[PDB]
Amino acid sequence: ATIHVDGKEYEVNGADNLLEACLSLGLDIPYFCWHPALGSVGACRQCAVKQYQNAEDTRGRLVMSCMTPASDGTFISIDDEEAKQFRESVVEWLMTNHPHDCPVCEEGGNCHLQDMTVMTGHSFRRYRFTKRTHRNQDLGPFISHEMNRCIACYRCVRYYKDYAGGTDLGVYGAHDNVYFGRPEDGTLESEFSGNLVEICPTGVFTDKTHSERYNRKWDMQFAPSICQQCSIGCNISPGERYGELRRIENRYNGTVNHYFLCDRGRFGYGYVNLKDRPRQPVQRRGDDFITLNAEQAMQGAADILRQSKKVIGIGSPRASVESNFALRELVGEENFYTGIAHGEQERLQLALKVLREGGIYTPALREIESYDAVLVLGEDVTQTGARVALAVRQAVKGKAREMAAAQKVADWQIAAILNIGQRAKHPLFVTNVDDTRLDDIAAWTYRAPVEDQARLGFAIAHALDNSAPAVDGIEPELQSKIDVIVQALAGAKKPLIISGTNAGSLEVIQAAANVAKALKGRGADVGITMIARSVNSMGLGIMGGGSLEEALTELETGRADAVVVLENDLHRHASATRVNAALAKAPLVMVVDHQRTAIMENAHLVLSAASFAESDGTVINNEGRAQRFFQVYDPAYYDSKTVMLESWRWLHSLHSTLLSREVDWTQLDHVIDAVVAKIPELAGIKDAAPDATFRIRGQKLAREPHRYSGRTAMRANISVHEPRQPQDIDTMFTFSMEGNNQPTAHRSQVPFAWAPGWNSPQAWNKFQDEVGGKLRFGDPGVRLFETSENGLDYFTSVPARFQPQDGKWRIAPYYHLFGSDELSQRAPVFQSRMPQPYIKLNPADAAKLGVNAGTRVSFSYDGNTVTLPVEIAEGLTAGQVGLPMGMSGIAPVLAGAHLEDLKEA
Amino acid sequence: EPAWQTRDHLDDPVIGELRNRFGPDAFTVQATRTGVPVVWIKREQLLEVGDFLKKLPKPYVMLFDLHGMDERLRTHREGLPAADFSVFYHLISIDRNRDIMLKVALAENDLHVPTFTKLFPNANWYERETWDLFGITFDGHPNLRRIMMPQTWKGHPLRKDYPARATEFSPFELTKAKQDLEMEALTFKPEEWGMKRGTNEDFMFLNLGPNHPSAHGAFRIVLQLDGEEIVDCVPDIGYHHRGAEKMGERQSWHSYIPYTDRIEYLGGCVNEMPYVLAVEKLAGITVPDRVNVIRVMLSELFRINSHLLYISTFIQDVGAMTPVFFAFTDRQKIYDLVEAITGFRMHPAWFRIGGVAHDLPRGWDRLLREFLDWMPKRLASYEKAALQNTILKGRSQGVAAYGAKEALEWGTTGAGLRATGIDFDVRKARPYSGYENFDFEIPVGGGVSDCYTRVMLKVEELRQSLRILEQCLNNMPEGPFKADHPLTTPPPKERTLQHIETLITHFLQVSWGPVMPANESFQMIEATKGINSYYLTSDGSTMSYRTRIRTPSYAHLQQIPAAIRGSLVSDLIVYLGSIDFVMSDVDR
Amino acid sequence: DFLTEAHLDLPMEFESIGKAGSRLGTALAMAVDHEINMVSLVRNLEEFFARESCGWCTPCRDGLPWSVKILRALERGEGQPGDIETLEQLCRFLGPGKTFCAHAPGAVEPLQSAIKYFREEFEAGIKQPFSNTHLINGIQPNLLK
Ligand code: SF4
Ligand code: SF4
Ligand code: SF4
Ligand code: SF4
Ligand code: FES
Ligand SMILES: [Ca+2]
Repeated sequence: ATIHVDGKEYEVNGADNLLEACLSLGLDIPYFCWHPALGSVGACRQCAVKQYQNAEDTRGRLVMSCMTPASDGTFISIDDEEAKQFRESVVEWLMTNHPHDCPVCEEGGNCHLQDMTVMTGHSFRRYRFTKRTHRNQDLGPFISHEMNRCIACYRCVRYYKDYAGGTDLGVYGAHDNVYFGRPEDGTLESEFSGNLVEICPTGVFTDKTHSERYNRKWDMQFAPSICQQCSIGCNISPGERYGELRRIENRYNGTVNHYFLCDRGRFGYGYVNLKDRPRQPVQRRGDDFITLNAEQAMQGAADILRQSKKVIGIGSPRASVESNFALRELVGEENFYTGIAHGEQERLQLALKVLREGGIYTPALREIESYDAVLVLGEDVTQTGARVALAVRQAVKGKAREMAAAQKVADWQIAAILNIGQRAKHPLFVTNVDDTRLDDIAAWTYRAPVEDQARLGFAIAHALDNSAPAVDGIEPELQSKIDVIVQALAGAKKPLIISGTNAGSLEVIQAAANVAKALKGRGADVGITMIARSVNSMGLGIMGGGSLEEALTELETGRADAVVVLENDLHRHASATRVNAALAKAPLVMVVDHQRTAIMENAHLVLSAASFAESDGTVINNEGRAQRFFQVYDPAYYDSKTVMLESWRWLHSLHSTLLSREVDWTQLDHVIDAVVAKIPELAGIKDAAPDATFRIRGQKLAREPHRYSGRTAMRANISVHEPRQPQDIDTMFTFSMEGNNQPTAHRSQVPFAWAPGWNSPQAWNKFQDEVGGKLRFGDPGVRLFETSENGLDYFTSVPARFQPQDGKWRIAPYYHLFGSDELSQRAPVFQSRMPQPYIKLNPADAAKLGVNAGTRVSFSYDGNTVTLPVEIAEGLTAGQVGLPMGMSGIAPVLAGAHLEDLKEA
Repeated sequence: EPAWQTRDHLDDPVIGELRNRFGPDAFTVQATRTGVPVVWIKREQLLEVGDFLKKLPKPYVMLFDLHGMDERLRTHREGLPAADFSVFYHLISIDRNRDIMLKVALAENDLHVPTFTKLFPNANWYERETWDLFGITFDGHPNLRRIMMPQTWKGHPLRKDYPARATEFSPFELTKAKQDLEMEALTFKPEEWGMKRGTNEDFMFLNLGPNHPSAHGAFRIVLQLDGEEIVDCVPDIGYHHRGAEKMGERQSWHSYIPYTDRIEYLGGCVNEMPYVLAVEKLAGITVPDRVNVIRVMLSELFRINSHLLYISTFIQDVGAMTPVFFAFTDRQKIYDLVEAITGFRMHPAWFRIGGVAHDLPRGWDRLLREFLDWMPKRLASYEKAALQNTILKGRSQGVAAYGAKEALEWGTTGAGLRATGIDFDVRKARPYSGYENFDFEIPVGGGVSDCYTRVMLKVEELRQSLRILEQCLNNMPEGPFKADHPLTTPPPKERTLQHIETLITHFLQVSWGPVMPANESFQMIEATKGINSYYLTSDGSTMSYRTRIRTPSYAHLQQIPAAIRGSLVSDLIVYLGSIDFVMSDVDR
Repeated sequence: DFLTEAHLDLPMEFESIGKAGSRLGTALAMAVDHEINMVSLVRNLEEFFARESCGWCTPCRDGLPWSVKILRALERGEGQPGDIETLEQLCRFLGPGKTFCAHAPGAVEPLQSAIKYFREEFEAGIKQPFSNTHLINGIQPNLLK
């Protein structure tokens, strides 16, 4: 299309509206109610431009640029006097009731309303009357509510209800008393309620965890990191002040997690700021815990390891690729053990084999929203991979999108699209042991044990393709539901099958692979998504190694007299008694970790490793994309006694001190080169980010904004002399404002978004090639593998149906977004949000055992009797007891295990 | 049309003459807010264009400025030739009362321009400073050494990839630099400094510095001497370099004003005025009349302060140490008024974008009236005590004299240029800050610029500044002390304290900075010691993309060797006392 | 829009009333006598229109209460200079196409017609001088002229 803005000709996309087209050209139009991910509604009336009928026209007409298509031969003006006057008047009308609150408001310096008040040029107040006032509500531990600052732009309700599918936030009231919030005081129930603090252009919804230790945006030190709380790998901007991690903001990635995070990633960072974290290397001598610096710790550990006869290393999916590879190099390839159990490793390797050898294209997180039918097998996506559940909701609304596009309704006219596609939606079929949070939009839900869900998947694959193995013993009603699912999936242009390792069953993954292969054999555009558990579970699966049971066997048998545990608590993947006995039998335990774990009481040496905020590295997310995360701040800048290094740096220095009796720490690119040279499967991690010599016209990339303050006073209480600026030899970023953060800089890693006049998260519009699209020079992250030329064979291992045996109870896994991830429960703001530790019982089984709801029952697992209160679960099948995975005392390895002597105490 | 409007200046006759001589495709005319025609010339035609401008019927006789710009990070370069670096040449034609800014675009690898010294001798130090700070090589330069940084300095500081902030201190670097300070007298080679035939063996080398017993600053001059006669001399400057331009690239438009104070630290508000005027040109702000008269008042007060200190130091350098005490009491009276108005003595930091920080305090006219009654008797007393003395006249008359041609070719401005008989003051030729509404005279000399002629011209300038202060006291408009613009930084304080839109504007202006749209602006004013100028390039951000401060003391120090050649060391001392320079102005 | 006695000899068609500066509407005319103050009548109209706003879009929702407060100030003689100009700017900027629906153009039609035909009643309410700011001790105000 051809448009003419202020007499200047531009080529745009005709399917776009004028606001996003002009913002993609770099032109500045103020806007409040429009969002790139939410569409246009024409509410705030801020984006007014003046449209002319043709080339010669002097009158014009004030039109709404978000509601006006950028058709061919359009003529508009932004800097027209009437348009500028009306935009200033709209800002003035919004500012009539706005409270005098900017000094004590957490959106100050980050406020879109502040930016657009300044940008319209409105600074003189002629309104002399009163301002309307609203009482506030308690929205939970994460979101702070202040309704006085609202401009009634309707972004919160649109996102939370239409986009995120939430049901507890709405708009109430009338003419100028419109209230945006919950119908009563209570926690916001949605798993994506944290994105309200970026969706809201004002300070109505604010990050309360950030508000506890608040600092302004210009005072932050930012880095581009990867969220470490599940396997999705959402791009984040951690921001730091005064030596503590202060906030997690959403960093735009047009391929993964474009504008939105989930609440676990946005509020689960608080384990970084814990005061019990190790800050120095500590050696246990008898009962004393003496403190070493880095060199003496390296020398002593190297000496003791040199006297040992066999040193084994236990990695973890918490640690990055470089840390796991450095441990593997230190202990040897045959002595390296992955930190997960045998069953977890088997499921992880099967999911990896399906992903990179099944011949079916695994989509990115943004690409999930374009699939025409979704089948989720076994995985509770909202509690394990929540952003995938959000993308599934968008893919479900794709049917209404298609129905409106068939009537020549523009794709940004979201209200007309929702009116046309009233309740018609793409088919979603979810299977779980109980109800899921996707059930409000799912076409069907199957509450059944994991064997029965696997049998349902195998039956779907057999009904789609007769060469697939069949399932005998299907009820006629279940067969009717099976053929409903099959007719929905076969008629879909782009079917998507989502499974994962969290179901605790190999057969569920096999059934999902069979369904994907059967859909591929019919010529469909099938995609498959596998949800892993931890941040680098795919990386540890690709690198591979022995299971934790083999490492414990080597420690118990005495064949290994030294164990190096890297970033692992060892209790989520094995029984605590066995781990404690094996570690007590080992004459040397050496734990390299950044969180105070329970296995350090018997550890002979403890290395204070760095968390993701204080380390650089690479992680592989669930889709097989390698992504680099960068250090946010130097932990030794404020406390000079703090010796906290990267895990790969620690282990490479230990290997050097063991071999040549000398200390060499590393550079990060050296470890990256070692990984891509010795492991050809991980050879794609080199292109995840450029090396430390990458420059933008000769200068590095700035971590903090150019108006970063307090440089000569923030450390003045320790010493009046300003210290050396910290040197970052590992990466291309500098720990200072002396760098480049231009929107037009030829780079992909953006630590934070800021443009002059755009201080809010709307500066990402300046950082993109087109608004709502990708980054200008591509998104960071490179897929490790392409899709295979040939697929796998059908999995013939069809399990039998679940038989409830007497005296035993099958443990059904229950996952929580707040509580199941290991590092997130350590965050003290999560204890107000994590549910009470329950045990889920079927009503028939609870009546058989004579237990009501809330009474305490005691069960013994691995000879350890623990007691939990009973919650009645209607959807849980009998013979199963439901346990909350990843909580205190309940390892996630317990999924699918049998429970004995479950009896009321 | 407002004075800050973007003009291409295609109606300038210099553009038509250049089009007729070199052709319509030989150059690119740039539309700026500098007020002068900006013409992008090809590098191979630079000397031809300079010669053509030098041989005009009303020629461009003075190279006002010459420096460089790092254009690699400049996003908004619409209508500009592709340039990694650029070199700009600001030339002034006094006969036309016009000026032109030629610009030469250089690629990153081919960073060399032909030297401009065969047309203008001030291009020696200007090109030395351009090479020192940008790494741009000038072919044909007689000696292209570093002038601001020491010779053993790595990198070029005004480049965009150079870190602005201070590096960590090492006593090892200081100790070795003490070693070169020790062997500098022994291992001195005149070929390094451009001198020839050093040590004939009838010449000796004299070093005055580094610390002089005077208030003009610390610097060195190496002299080639035959007995007591100076044959060759070059000044060693850069001992007062503070990185003010590099600081201008890392401070916001509002937070840079205290740094503009300390350029010429005897000037204060006189130094603040061209910066805030150029920022207001970028912002499109027309200040009200009361702002103009307030700024004129403070500039004239600080001009009288600087002139009094200069006359006192010249008298003390002659040998009479008495009148400096009384004139510092007069400076204390001026400082009393300045403390009352701005809250500070020497660096007020009181001018703002769009106005001034506060309104005038209640009772300013009383202090001004007492000062204006106090001044003339003290001025006549100083005149009769020292400036009519025959010993001072014998020490000052005929010492380091130059004519109009030497002042024009060396960029000398202020008292010396007017002492050469050329009537050129910026307050009359190119008026600013409402100086057309004041009745005052411009003193000029007979045609030869001695020490005595310059000192008497400064005394007459003090008298005219007293006249301007009387007009400021008698006629002051009642109205706003800040503009009615949204870009007035900061907004008026009471509206900030009780209105929320004003609070928003104040919040975003004092924290992130005011957003100046992408343009180039230039303000040239008459400072206390000559002609000062601020050249500001904005890329659309809240900080300056390029701050270029032209100061006259640079040109005066470069004219020092051309005027004292063939004189004595005492003549050099009297000349140094009669220039009215500060080393912060030279080195900035 | 309000019409005077000169428009009483006009046929009740859409085109005729539209060409006179008003609308035929529902064609149920309402007569205003000399006892009714025009400022109070327009205040009643604008109070209805402001309280029956749906709240979707900014000009009606946040500008009809401004006109309501201005007319309330004019009713008791507490109007200040700039009030009638603010009302006229509100009438111009709440026209068709500037708001999400046609409720606010119908809201501002009687206000602009009464300002056009009965301006001497609106000017009678402006008695007090304009004062949006109070004095703050220690800060000299910026006395704009
Ligand atoms: S929401 Fe924005 S305008 Fe309102 S008080 Fe907060 S920072 Fe100020
Ligand atoms: S609460 Fe925030 S997002 Fe919701 S309408 Fe108000 S300003 Fe918009
Ligand atoms: S979906 Fe996973 S990776 Fe993304 S923000 Fe949530 S916990 Fe982090
Ligand atoms: S003009 Fe219509 S859409 Fe806008 S707030 Fe008023 S009644 Fe609602
Ligand atoms: S952005 Fe278009 S009306 Fe709100
Ligand atoms: Ca590092």
